[PDB]
Amino acid sequence: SSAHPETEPKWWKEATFYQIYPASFKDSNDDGWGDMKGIASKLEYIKELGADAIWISPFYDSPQDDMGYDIANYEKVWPTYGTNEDCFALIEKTHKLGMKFITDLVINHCSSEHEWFKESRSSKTNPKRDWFFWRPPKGYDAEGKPIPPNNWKSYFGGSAWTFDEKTQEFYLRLFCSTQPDLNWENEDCRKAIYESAVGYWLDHGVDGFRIDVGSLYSKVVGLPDAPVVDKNSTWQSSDPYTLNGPRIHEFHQEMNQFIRNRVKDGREIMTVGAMQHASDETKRLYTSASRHELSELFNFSHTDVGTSPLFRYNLVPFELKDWKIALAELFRYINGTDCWSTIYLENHDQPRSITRFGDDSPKNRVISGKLLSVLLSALTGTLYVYQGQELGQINFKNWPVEKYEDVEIRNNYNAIKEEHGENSEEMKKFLEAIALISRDHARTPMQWSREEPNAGFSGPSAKPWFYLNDSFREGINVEDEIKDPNSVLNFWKEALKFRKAHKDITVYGYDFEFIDLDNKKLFSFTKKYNNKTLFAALNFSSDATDFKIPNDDSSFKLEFGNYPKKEVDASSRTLKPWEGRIYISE
Ligand SMILES: OC[C@H]1O[C@H](OC[C@H]2O[C@H](O)[C@H](O)[C@@H](O)[C@@H]2O)[C@H](O)[C@@H](O)[C@@H]1O
Ligand SMILES: [Ca+2]
Repeated sequence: SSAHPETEPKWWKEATFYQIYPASFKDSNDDGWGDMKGIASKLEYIKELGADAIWISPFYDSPQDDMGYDIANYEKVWPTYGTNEDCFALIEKTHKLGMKFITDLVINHCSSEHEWFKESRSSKTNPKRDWFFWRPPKGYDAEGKPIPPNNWKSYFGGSAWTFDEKTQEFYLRLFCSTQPDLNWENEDCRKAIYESAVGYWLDHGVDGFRIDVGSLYSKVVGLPDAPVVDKNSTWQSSDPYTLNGPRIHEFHQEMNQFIRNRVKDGREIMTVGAMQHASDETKRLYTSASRHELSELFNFSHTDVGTSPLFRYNLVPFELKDWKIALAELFRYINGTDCWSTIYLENHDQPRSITRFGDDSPKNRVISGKLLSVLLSALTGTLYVYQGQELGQINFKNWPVEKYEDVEIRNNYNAIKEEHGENSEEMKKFLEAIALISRDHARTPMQWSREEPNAGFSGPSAKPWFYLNDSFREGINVEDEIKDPNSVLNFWKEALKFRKAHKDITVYGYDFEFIDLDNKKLFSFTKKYNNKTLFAALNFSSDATDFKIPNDDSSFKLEFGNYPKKEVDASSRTLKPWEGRIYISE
């Protein structure tokens, strides 16, 4: 491990994070929206699961056009969630339970309701005009409508620009129309961003930040038209000119130094960047400890599988090997470096992992949920568990499109309708994809009980902000799973116990090697830590599947798996349907 600087222990390397989506976690006052007192009331549940830290998605004052990722005030909690004091009490309670607290840092853009933007948009001459990207129309079209400055597509569909009638110019918004991008080329803007979004929260005791689209802050000068890579779309990906831009490392170094200089008590702050995609070299420039940029990053290749590189909401075939390789992209690059990785399958933007990568049928949802837990338990990096994942939550089924809340659904739907028609092949493909891929599969209220109609998320008379998944009725809920020794929840508790007990090779293991990479069913690998070898054999299939241990001997002991403990033959070399096993040799 001397040749593996990545094995140097840090609290944030070996912490298991639990991600909370505040709108959907726990409602304490029957208004149908989750809130801070609701979260506080369930911290003991999170601690008992085996979490070491929490990350709460944005709870700052926000119109909710993008459910909190459109921030009107970095220094004020959204009143529906609580007061600033409620948040501080929540951070303290988290801390007194022995857990760390990270907050979501959303500074690529703010709400158009933010005072900075209200000032910026007021005139062409005010001191905050250049805190955003304002450009005149390219010209006007034959119908008299202004033409946007370039052809860039919003992440949620349609143009990435919004016309302002008052000043007769467009402003850039890569996200929804009320999320204007902040201009990081303006130094006064950067400094104000740091004071408000970063310094305020450091002053109030956060242990770190999850950094939202951290790879988008640097725009290529001129904001040029993007190449036409999609010939069936008016608007084109801005990625070449917005993703990992020329100043992105300069910006992250400056922000890292701001944090180091603002912390008052010498505590160690973790930053995890939601960086989307980056070559391994770029990842190393971000996460190498000696670069003083990020602690670690999320890379989305593993959650991209089965979706068109041209459009998230067009499904394409994938095979197990594609997902194996994509998962390995999170962590192989850190081998023999001072970098660090993340490990996760779910978050507030993703559908449920059982539905995507296991088998969500009544027959197999439990065992395949446990398989995914076995897999995640064994991988190197900071592990993240998303609310409901520990219950084996699955996608909702058979929802009409109008039932979806997500702005990403609404905007993409309207873009397709405008470009192709509601009754088009393009629309049919979109509707097929949302049933599998929508962010809303992550966003239905947390299922605490089998109580009708709100599953313990709120009182029985409350109207939840968003519809409940019917799965609560089928026993996917905290109350039912605690009592069931065979539940996915109880399994996750054991998986986190196993991971911690063997953390040297589970969290800090290196020299990862695939075994039988091409196998369409078997996901198998080895890792090392000094004299120890970990071997995983994981059967992502309803078929039984053979495996081999490289250099097989009697030294490989079965240490963890998802089939009943007393019924597994460790010496056998065939996995039952959806069976996973971790062996360790020392
Ligand atoms: O703050 C806007 C937006 O940023 C983050 O996600 C960016 C993008 O990431 C992936 O590509 C997903 O598939 C997209 O749906 C996301 O828009 C936040 O995580 C996201 O919640 C937010 O809306
Ligand atoms: Ca509430």
